[PDB]
Parts: sequence; C-alpha cells; structure tokens
Amino acid sequence: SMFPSQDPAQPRMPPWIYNESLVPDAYKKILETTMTPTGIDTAKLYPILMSSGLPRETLGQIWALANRTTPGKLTKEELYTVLAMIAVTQRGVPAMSPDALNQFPAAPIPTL
Repeated sequence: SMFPSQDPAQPRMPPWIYNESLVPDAYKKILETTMTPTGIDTAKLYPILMSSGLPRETLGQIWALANRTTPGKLTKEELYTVLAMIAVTQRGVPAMSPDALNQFPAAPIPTL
C-alpha cells in the first residue's frame, strides 16, 4: 500500500486515514447512526456504541484521539480514525498507540 520514504514534509500516517479517494460505508452508516446533515455528532454515538458493549469512556476518548486535534471538529479523515478505533475496540483490541494502527494493513469497520 504505502512504503517509507524520507520526505521532510509528507506525513507517514496510516494510508486509509487520509485516503480521500473514497468514503467508507462505515461513515455513511454513521450518518444514519449518529451523524447529522450538519456533520459529526458524538451525542448519539455514546448510547449506541455503549449499547454495542463499548465504554462511554473509551468512546469519548476515541472521538478525541483524532491525530492531534482533540478540540477540533472531526473531519471525514478524522472520522476514519474514530471508526477504525471503534472497530478494533469491539474486536477486543484497545487503542494504545498510533503504532497499533500501523499494524493494521487495512482498517476494520465498526459493527452496529
């Protein structure tokens, strides 16, 4: 997918996060799920995911761990960061570091 090259400007983050070429079904799903016509809405994300068996603690953290824009409005790519960490959490894999996202060739879709 992506190999490492010493470019002193290019980010070396997970390929699937910044792939703006296609938007995931998980995202359009999330529109139906918790999102609004006005964009991201964690408000519904809490009860649904906590009902999915996920912690309202981790759920809030997951919204907030958007690269390094915690108080920032989640953009589509940042919403890939949330989707994937939710997916891995459901799979019993906690979010420990960006290195762990690096270990996934492909990002899972959250089951809801």
